[PDB]
Amino acid sequence: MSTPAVSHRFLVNFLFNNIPNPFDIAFQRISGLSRTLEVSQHREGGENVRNLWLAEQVNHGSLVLERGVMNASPLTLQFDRVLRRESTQWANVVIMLLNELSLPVTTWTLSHALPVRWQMGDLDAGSNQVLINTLELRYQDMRMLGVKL
Amino acid sequence: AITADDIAVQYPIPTYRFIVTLGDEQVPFTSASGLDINFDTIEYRDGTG
Repeated sequence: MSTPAVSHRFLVNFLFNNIPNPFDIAFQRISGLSRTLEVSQHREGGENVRNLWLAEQVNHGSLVLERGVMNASPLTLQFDRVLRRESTQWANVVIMLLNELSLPVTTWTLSHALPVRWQMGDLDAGSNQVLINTLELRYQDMRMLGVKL
Repeated sequence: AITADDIAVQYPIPTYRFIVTLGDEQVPFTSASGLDINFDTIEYRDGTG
């Protein structure tokens, strides 16, 4: 059987409408994409032994990203504009894992992602650590691709 | 032929002859150890390698 996919190589591509060039930014800690369907349980009168689950509404999670405090990229300059309320532009994000050669084995492809939260790491006098800042986006739809679905 | 003024420049130094000045005075000790310079280490990895 083919070997499963490990989780320490990944590219992320962003495409805003403010910014003319699509840019690719390296992260440390992409959190993880959930997708819940939100059923509800109904209880019938004469039926006491089975359950009844009724499908309603697909809920998508959130894209939480982590990287170090490095030079100003086109994405930390873009969260600065949205969190100062100077723009409300959102982007189409493409996230993909890479195998041993270079090849994309799975792709996640988020749509209309909106920057909603910046979170700075701690400043501590005895710490021995890189200052990590936490970024967080809310998207509208999600569409996973690739050969390793 | 090595002429021991060259030993004072080229050869290494042994450990048994040392003096310890402690503040404003010298105190004769037998051993002395632990004068290290040690650093911690900070790392960072991202998904591109």
